[PDB]
Amino acid sequence: HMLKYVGVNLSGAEFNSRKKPGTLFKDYTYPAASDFSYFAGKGMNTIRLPFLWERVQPELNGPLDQAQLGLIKKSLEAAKANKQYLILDLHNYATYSGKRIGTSDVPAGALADLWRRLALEFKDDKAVIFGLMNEPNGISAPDWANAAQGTITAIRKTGAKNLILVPGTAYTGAHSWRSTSYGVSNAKALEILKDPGNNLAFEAHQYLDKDYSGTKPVCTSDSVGQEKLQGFTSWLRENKQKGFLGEFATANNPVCDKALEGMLTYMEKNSDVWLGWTWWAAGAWWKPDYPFTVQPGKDGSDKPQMAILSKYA
Ligand SMILES: OC[C@H]1O[C@@H](O[C@H]2[C@H](O)[C@@H](O)[C@H](O[C@H]3[C@H](O)[C@@H](O)[C@@H](O)O[C@@H]3CO)O[C@@H]2CO)[C@H](O)[C@@H](O)[C@@H]1O
Ligand SMILES: OC[C@H]1O[C@@H](O[C@H]2[C@H](O)[C@@H](O)[C@H](O)O[C@@H]2CO)[C@H](O)[C@@H](O)[C@@H]1O
Repeated sequence: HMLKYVGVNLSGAEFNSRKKPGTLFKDYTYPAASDFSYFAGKGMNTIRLPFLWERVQPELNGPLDQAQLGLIKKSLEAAKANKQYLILDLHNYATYSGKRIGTSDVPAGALADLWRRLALEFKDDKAVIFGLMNEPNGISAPDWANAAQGTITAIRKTGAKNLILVPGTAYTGAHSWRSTSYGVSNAKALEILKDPGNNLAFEAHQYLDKDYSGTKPVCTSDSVGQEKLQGFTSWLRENKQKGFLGEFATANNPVCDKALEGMLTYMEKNSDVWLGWTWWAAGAWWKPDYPFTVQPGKDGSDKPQMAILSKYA
């Protein structure tokens, strides 16, 4: 891989998110150790690991749940043994128990407390990357930037030097990074951020269906992926920052495969600012018809998109 980090999301611990705490093996699962080794064998050195804020910290501002922390640490052992980095993805959409950050129910400081606690646990783990928040939305770009700043500050106060992946609002879409239609863009709002540890990257997501939601197995053209990364890529370069494509996916059809090749090629060509990417998704709990799975079959076989991903890994 010409990029520093390439890999996949191992989805499952964030499943059935209505259920709190939920029960391990019933409502959610952590990955199998063999998942880590399978992806390592395909050249992937990075695993993004979604998990829920509510499951790791069952009361705001309170202690971490030790069983949940143990599950995360067990995944970290597997990643380390397979020479992989582990992105801790707080997979929460800027919400806690369905209430948005910035409401009276969930002050921005609560997110900083969560990350203070995780940083204290993982500050001495070089393999660990802090994915502050999956797809904030329903919060303005400046208000999210303030919440992100508080979180970065909290992490650095612990002495942690780990890479922090910082999203924007608007589901952190690459395509909409610079949009001012509805007010302040992510581009403008996030220029304010300061990381005293100088080890930050901006996390964007990009899907290729009509509304960039990844809800349909369509890529609207054979070039749309690279097209939608251009504005964000330029913003990174303009601001001397780095980026990370925390989620992206394409379905198994010719137009999508061309788009996939194009976007992977584009990131390699622009490796001065792209640190890497993690495909959405693998994990053992996707249904047979899920269009974006790269979890190997029970028969051991590779999924179709993996033949392309592996060429860039
Ligand atoms: O990106 C994955 C994420 O998608 C969420 O859907 C979002 C899309 O990300 C977002 O692009 C779309 O934005 C639209 C905007 O709200 C409209 O007002 C108008 O400007 O068009 C935009 C699309 O070009 O909004 C949808 C939500 O409606 C999924 O909800 C989420 O599950 C998923 O992870
Ligand atoms: O419907 C199956 C399964 O979906 C889980 O949510 C998925 C969702 O289907 C997918 O579109 C999105 O990209 O990822 C999420 C997982 O983060 C859901 O959590 C389960 O309750 C449900 O059984």
